[PDB]
Amino acid sequence: YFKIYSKHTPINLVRDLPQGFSALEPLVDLPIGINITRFQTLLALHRS
Amino acid sequence: LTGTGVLTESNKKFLPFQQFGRDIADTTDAVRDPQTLEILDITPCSFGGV
Ligand SMILES: *[C@@H]1O[C@H](CO)[C@@H](O)[C@H](O)[C@H]1NC(C)=O
Ligand SMILES: *[C@@H]1O[C@H](CO)[C@@H](O)[C@H](O)[C@H]1NC(C)=O
Repeated sequence: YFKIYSKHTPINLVRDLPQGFSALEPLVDLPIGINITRFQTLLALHRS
Repeated sequence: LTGTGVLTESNKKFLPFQQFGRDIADTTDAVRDPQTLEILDITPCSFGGV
């Protein structure tokens, strides 16, 4: 099972992580049943 | 979840993921209704010494 927990927080700090407490609610449980050992973030380009 | 008790209206606001509430004795104090999706508070029956 792939558990995804998430939290959205409105912050106003410029650079680093803010210092505080925020518990993450469970969002979605996925019945995947597969081996995972590596991950990669996906970004978006801006074209002009 | 089999049990015996009195079902009352529950003031407690359960989070959407949460479906059960466990007391200090790990016994369900409250259960989220599987048909009307509301919270019901279980209290034990009036046991006493005679
Ligand atoms: C999962 O993948 C890793 C990396 O290849 C491997 O070492 C491991 O044996 C795999 N486990 C299973 C149960 O396939
Ligand atoms: C059936 O279940 C849904 C939620 O699971 C609920 O909103 C609906 O009222 C139920 N229908 C009846 C007839 O109880």
